[PDB]
Amino acid sequence: RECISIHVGQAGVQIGNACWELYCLEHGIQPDGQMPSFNTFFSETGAGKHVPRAVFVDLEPTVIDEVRTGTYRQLFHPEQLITGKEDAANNYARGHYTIGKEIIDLVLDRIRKLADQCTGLQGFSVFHSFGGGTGSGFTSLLMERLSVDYGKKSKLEFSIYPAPQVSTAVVEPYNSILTTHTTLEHSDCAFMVDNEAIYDICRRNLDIERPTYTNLNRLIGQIVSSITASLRFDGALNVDLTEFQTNLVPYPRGHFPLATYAPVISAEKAYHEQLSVAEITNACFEPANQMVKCDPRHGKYMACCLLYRGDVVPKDVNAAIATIKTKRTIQFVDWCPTGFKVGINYEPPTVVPGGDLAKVQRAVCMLSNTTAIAEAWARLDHKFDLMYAKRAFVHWYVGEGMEEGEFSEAREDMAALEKDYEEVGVDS
Amino acid sequence: RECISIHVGQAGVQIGNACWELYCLEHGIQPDGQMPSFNTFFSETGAGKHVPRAVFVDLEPTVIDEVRTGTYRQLFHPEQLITGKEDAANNYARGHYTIGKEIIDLVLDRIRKLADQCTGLQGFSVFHSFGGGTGSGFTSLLMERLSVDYGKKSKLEFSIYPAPQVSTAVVEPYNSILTTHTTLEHSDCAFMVDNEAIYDICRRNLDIERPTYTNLNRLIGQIVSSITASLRFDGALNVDLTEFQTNLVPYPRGHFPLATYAPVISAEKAYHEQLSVAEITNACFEPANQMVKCDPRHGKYMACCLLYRGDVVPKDVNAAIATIKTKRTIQFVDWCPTGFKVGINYEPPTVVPGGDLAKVQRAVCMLSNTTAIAEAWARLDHKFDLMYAKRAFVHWYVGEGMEEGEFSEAREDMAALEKDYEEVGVDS
Amino acid sequence: REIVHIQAGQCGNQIGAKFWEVISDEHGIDPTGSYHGDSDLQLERINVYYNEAAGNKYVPRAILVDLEPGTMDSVRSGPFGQIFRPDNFVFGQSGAGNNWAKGHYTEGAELVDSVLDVVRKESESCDCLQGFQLTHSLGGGTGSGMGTLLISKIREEYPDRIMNTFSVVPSPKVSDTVVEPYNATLSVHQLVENTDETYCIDNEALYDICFRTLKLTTPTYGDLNHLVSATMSGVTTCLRFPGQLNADLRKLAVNMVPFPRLHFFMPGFAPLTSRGSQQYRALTVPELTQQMFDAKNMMAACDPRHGRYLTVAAVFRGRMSMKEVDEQMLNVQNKNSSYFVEWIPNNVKTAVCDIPPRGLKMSATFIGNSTAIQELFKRISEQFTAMFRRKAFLHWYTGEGMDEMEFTEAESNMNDLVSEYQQYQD
Amino acid sequence: REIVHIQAGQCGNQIGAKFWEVISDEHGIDPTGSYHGDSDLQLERINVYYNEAAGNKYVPRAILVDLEPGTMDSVRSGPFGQIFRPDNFVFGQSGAGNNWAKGHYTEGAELVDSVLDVVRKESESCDCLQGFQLTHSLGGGTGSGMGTLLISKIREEYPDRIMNTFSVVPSPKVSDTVVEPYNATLSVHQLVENTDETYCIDNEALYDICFRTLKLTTPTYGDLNHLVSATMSGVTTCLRFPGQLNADLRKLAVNMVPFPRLHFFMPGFAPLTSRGSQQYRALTVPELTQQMFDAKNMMAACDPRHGRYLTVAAVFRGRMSMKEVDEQMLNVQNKNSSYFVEWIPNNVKTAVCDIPPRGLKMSATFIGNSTAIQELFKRISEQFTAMFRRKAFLHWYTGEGMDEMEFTEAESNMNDLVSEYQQYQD
Ligand SMILES: Nc1nc2c(ncn2[C@@H]2O[C@H](COP(=O)(O)OP(=O)(O)OP(=O)(O)O)[C@@H](O)[C@H]2O)c(=O)[nH]1
Ligand SMILES: Nc1nc2c(ncn2[C@@H]2O[C@H](COP(=O)(O)OP(=O)(O)OP(=O)(O)O)[C@@H](O)[C@H]2O)c(=O)[nH]1
Ligand SMILES: Nc1nc2c(ncn2[C@@H]2O[C@H](COP(=O)(O)OP(=O)(O)O)[C@@H](O)[C@H]2O)c(=O)[nH]1
Ligand SMILES: Nc1nc2c(ncn2[C@@H]2O[C@H](COP(=O)(O)OP(=O)(O)O)[C@@H](O)[C@H]2O)c(=O)[nH]1
Ligand SMILES: [Mg+2]
Ligand SMILES: [Mg+2]
Repeated sequence: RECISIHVGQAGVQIGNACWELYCLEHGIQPDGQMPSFNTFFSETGAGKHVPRAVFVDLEPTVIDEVRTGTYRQLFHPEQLITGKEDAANNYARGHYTIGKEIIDLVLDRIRKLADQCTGLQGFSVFHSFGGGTGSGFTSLLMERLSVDYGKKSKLEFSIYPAPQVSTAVVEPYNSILTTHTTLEHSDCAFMVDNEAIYDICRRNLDIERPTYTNLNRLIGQIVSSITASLRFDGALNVDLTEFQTNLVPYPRGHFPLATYAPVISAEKAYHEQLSVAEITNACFEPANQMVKCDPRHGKYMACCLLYRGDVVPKDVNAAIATIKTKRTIQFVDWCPTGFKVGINYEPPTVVPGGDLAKVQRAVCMLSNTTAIAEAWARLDHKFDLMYAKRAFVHWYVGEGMEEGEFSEAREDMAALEKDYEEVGVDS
Repeated sequence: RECISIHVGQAGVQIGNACWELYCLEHGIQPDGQMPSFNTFFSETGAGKHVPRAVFVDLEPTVIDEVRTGTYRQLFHPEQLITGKEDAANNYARGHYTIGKEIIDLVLDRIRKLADQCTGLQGFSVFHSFGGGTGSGFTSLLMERLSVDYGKKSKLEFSIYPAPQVSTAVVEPYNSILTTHTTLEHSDCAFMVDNEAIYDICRRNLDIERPTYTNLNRLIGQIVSSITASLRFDGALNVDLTEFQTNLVPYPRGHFPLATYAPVISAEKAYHEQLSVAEITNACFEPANQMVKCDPRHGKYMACCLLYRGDVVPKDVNAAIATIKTKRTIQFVDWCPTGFKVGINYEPPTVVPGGDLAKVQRAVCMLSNTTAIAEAWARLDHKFDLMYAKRAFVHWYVGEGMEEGEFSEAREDMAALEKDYEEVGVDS
Repeated sequence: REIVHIQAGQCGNQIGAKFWEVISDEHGIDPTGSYHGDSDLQLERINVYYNEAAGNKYVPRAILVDLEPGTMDSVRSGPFGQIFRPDNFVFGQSGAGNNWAKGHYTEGAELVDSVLDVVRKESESCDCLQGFQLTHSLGGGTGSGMGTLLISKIREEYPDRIMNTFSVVPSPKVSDTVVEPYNATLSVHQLVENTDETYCIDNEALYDICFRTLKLTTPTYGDLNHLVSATMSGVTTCLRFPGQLNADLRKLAVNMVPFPRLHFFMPGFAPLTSRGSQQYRALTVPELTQQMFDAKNMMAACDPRHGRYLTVAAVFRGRMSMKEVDEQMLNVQNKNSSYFVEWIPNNVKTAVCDIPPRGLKMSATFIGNSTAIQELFKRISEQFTAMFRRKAFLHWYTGEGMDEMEFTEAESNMNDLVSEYQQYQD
Repeated sequence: REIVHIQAGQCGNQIGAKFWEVISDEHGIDPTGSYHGDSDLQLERINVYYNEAAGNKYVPRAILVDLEPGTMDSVRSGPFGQIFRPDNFVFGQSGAGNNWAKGHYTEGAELVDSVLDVVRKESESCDCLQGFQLTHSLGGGTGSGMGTLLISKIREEYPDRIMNTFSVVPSPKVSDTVVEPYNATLSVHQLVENTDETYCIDNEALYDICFRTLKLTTPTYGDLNHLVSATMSGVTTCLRFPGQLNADLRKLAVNMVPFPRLHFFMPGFAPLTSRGSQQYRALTVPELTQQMFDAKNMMAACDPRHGRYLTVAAVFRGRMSMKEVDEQMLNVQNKNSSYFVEWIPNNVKTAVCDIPPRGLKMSATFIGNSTAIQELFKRISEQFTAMFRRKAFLHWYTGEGMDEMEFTEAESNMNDLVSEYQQYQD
């Protein structure tokens, strides 16, 4: 019943920092590993120290060093903290090939070591970003190997969705297009969120006009914990990760369920207001709490999964579902009946001490696969096209051995993906 | 069994401030929402805090800020307090169109959120003023949307009637004429009062020669509470808001029942004097307590509703009615028999601590639809005409996209309305 | 929500010196720049006129413009010259010399580009501008000349913002420049159609008030510009602070302008009497209304009862009843019905703010738009014609390229405003 | 992971004198060589620029090169000249005299072998080089002449390391050498294809900034080279220190170069204003972005809004929100969309470091690659042609064997860069 977390790149690792901090908060784990009390994620020592079963990869020493100098440096095993010396430079060509390919063997052997520590490997999940060099480059490299060795294990990916308006990486389209090509075909499911959309959540629901990544990742951590800690904890409907895959992936392509999370409420907003299960789920179908800037009303739904924490009575859930099925404007694709996975954990929602979110007594996470995602690809299509037509920055990949045909090909694969969304949109 | 209050504009909000203060006084609600004890208006939290189901709209931060810095800032939910940055400038053209139309979507979504919080929305009422930019401009904009979404719910409006002698808004005729055009057709019933008439009440019955709006709105609040708090409280004849509409609106045009309220008595005037139900109702048919400067003896009655608080015995009421039907000079229109709605609540009348009105043991509110209202329109007709003939101030509307034909049209709609009053006056 | 102010000409620069002083008084801001007040409101709406710079420094959102460093220096040398940042001092070198042509048409034109750049920088610094205000003299070279040029460009950049200006109108008795009516004529020609509204201040009238009701025998321009700033500050504070009525500048503009071209105003102010009588005065709404209506308390050398009143705005500061205000305004309308225009029912409009000016219990600002204003235009136009025929000092102007037919059209345009006042005088 | 820096020419040597000073400031390293800081980070990534010698001595990984001992001596004589080891002073005797031919082609060529040997010794001392950086003038004899020669050999030895250089570009007004455009032309001919990237610094622009925004009336080259070092140090510290974004120099190079030949940069810097206004400034991300975008805060005498922007890098130092940065960069892209090239979606890229420059709360470095750069090339090429036809001072150059056809090809190559900027200007 075990799983492995993999943190690649800054985004992967810094999100991971929040994630493991939250898992410590879930059980009262001390920075040194001492836990007085979740062995699905952790491995126990004779001292009662538990080791989070995870791998941290950075090709630049700095971020891992940040871990190594922080409080959780005692928690993590030195072998889990893997670092190279040089970067990918925002570039798949080095991340996947030239540079990252050198260290990956080590990385894999640490993974395999942990796989041998697992007794019942259920699977794993990889945290990264769609635009970066290691964030997406190295990441896909890893998938190429992991899908061989662990072909039957859960291969869930979580990635930051490139913001349409702000991006620090000029060749991000190129990176992301190459990842599509290689991840679609290897991964089982990839989830993503938009930091821009999140900012809007922070300013509207948390009332914060100063979000940093350390805020943004707390919110992400919430979502992740709902599906990682609480799915291993007790509930009414205990849903596994493999079950998630078995209930969220409808086609052999990928699919890309997007996150939505409600409650996201400031402490003051929690006052004077009573949420019910149904009210929280109402919020879950509002564009306003959509974690990716993509309009839910534009597309049609294919999948939807609702996962519940704390004070949730199935009775209320059932009523809530009835209304979301019938009251809303949620259009859905023919193919699908509304079999929405309901996970119901008794495990209460948790809050980070010193965080922004209010203590809540119940909480709902929503995953959804909508046809509007093709518009996200359309965004990438043109951004890629523009660059590629001019061949701007192309020498930074070509010099590492990339082929122009390959890039065209990858775009075409994306186009095919868009076409399959088109297909799904056609009802039948 | 729920309802929504909507406060638009200063007039709407400052009156609302008095209204919600009175509701707090009705039940002992603390500024923080803690109530130790009316859930038709309020929504309960797990802390026992109740939230007044209302929306506050101001396009200028200041008045809402006044709320936000006062004691009731803890009572109101931050989302209920909606503010823009700029004003309508006394001008429908910006209030309804150019400016207010930008924020209204937010406003509506907060309303809809509350509508979803309602379980049995009975309806709502809107507080504003006939002359202002948001007071009437924005207001009608709102009605345009609310009448779609909530077509079957109560749409009661309350507005300040432009004083014939004092007005601070030079284009008030123009504003009010445009509202007629758009409110007549959308709203169900609009009530109004004249601050000048009220001043006369304050100086003659309360003996106060220094009324401010904070006095004036207390008196308005009294009237409103009689029809809002006490209609949800227990009585002999428990009358609902929908019932009010069903008992006050005779035609599909609008109608405009005017308020009259007796008792309005200073503490010293209460001494040495014993009011009965009948005596209070005698006062209700006196011009002297008429809240709008319009002569009750001029027109003919069409509707009349009497709502009773505290120590009222139907027995006495019946006798009182007999005498008002037969003793008075109240002429009434043929169409109507004297079916005057009697609401009889056991709920006692309440008084604002530190207010001007004397503690009374019983109280009567009167609503009435008289043909004399056409004279009020006549006032507007000429004021509008004068300006419009010269085309004074016209550029302040034209520059926002208003049409001259439209203005003519709106006047004509008013003329038609006057003609319908003429019609009703003709007995048949 | 915010306002940018630009001062120009020696007049405008010295008026602004008092204006900003007062604004900081209103908010408790020290001559050095930091906030040392004591009221919540004092900081709450400070944004309209100040940028808070790091360190709790407030920067007045205004540009000081001139073509002689020395005037600018004298401004800078006093208290509150330190609150302005160096970047708000935009000036050249060599005067204008009270020459429109230099100011507008040629040399001053050169500076305007640098001014405007700073304007743009500030427009970006604001969240949302309500408008702009400029202070200047109608018969001056940089005041009107260069100032006008600037206005035409600002309006172009921001059609949707309020453009108003307060300006010193050549008094019948004291003109300084021989062609002061010429400069004024040209400014009408340019300004009227390039502004939303303009205020008419007469120094002669001001000197009468200061002795007539205030009984003072020593004023300077700083004392008279204090009175000017009282009216200017009166207007914007309400917009800033909580009140009862309708406190928006644009709405004021809407209520005061019945016709696209007739937007000239006569400011007045109450209470405004000597200390001796202050022991014999009563403070009521009728008291303020008596002072407001009285033509002698107008700051413009006009006579509203000679002309007809198109629009009247009565702005009140401090706690007053609504009733009393309504009734007294009605009474005014009633008793002075012979001066009001019949086309506008209830031509007297009000605005109410609950914050009194520092040191007073109550106060009121009178803003009027009468037809009487045309008399000032008539005086100028006439004087202009005489000069026009002789070309007095026009070699200076034509020497800088100003063409006489442009002036001819300017003359017409003055006459047009008069005829339109006649058209609505009836 | 490490960088080697080589300074050459009187310019390069004096710039480096400030550069290294700053780097040691950043890490708390004393002018005598030992570490006396106080932050963990200060030593943690010190490796990129220092070798720790026995005794807790830090040796700057750089070579100082000249052909006159006296300049070297003056460098050595100040603080931080003692931190450099004697072995890093490589110099000859007898100038170059600002002669490319001497520097590159003949005499200076002789010294280069000894320089390179030391370079090799340092390349071995490093664990893993990231790259090399050189500081020099484009129109100088050793700066460009000898320096270029060195670059061609270093690149040859290390194709896989970053080769960049910062160079003083002949300002339109102050050329010192009559054939300064000739030397520059020759350096383009050699450098552009033998470097990964080059930065364009104009002293004239720098002198404008120092008075324009910094309001200073006494700068020297040390004060202007401080500004230069601010940009240089800004770039590498992030690479050194923990941040949020993507802090690798090579990745910067990848994001800023769309085409093999067009790698010229316009550095700029924020915040960068006088102390007076510092009391009136607010420190926000938009504040930095306003200073970064503004062409007047560029250190290159170009005008980015004249040309088109190919790539923009915004590097931030200090704690900022990701949201705010993202949004403001987007806004920039949006509002200045008319200058950006349509082929590159979201052409503004960011990098974020959480360590502020000593003494500031925040700072930002602007790096741009516009087409506007071509204007500098055009000025040089033109001036070159005139000289070319006359052979001004070419007897000195041809006397040392430089052939005119090589110069002819150099001219073409300049024109080629311009045509390629036109090819992507569209
Ligand atoms: N939510 C979130 N997004 C982040 C975080 N850090 C970076 N990102 C986003 O991820 C992308 C940045 O990737 P980089 O940091 O440049 O690169 P990397 O993927 O770590 O790998 P390299 O390019 O080789 O350094 C941008 O789109 C950022 O907005 C973080 O802590 N949280
Ligand atoms: N009874 C009562 N009447 C009020 C109050 N405030 C204002 N009024 C009246 O309502 C009208 C004023 O509207 P304004 O305050 O100018 O404007 P608004 O309707 O709030 O909206 P804007 O014009 O955009 O500011 C006048 O006729 C006032 O006499 C109040 O508190 N109570
Ligand atoms: N109220 C007032 N008027 C002034 C002041 N200074 C000059 N004036 C008037 O302005 C006119 C002269 O224009 P001036 O300001 O010198 O023009 P400029 O300086 O060349 O732009 C005369 O009518 C003066 O009475 C002042 O400080 N206050
Ligand atoms: N910024 C800057 N420029 C310099 C410095 N020294 C010389 N320059 C510039 O360099 C050019 C002259 O080249 P120079 O450095 O004397 O050449 P070399 O010494 O023979 O290699 C002129 O354009 C100068 O402005 C300096 O310390 N800082
Ligand atoms: Mg208002
Ligand atoms: Mg990284």
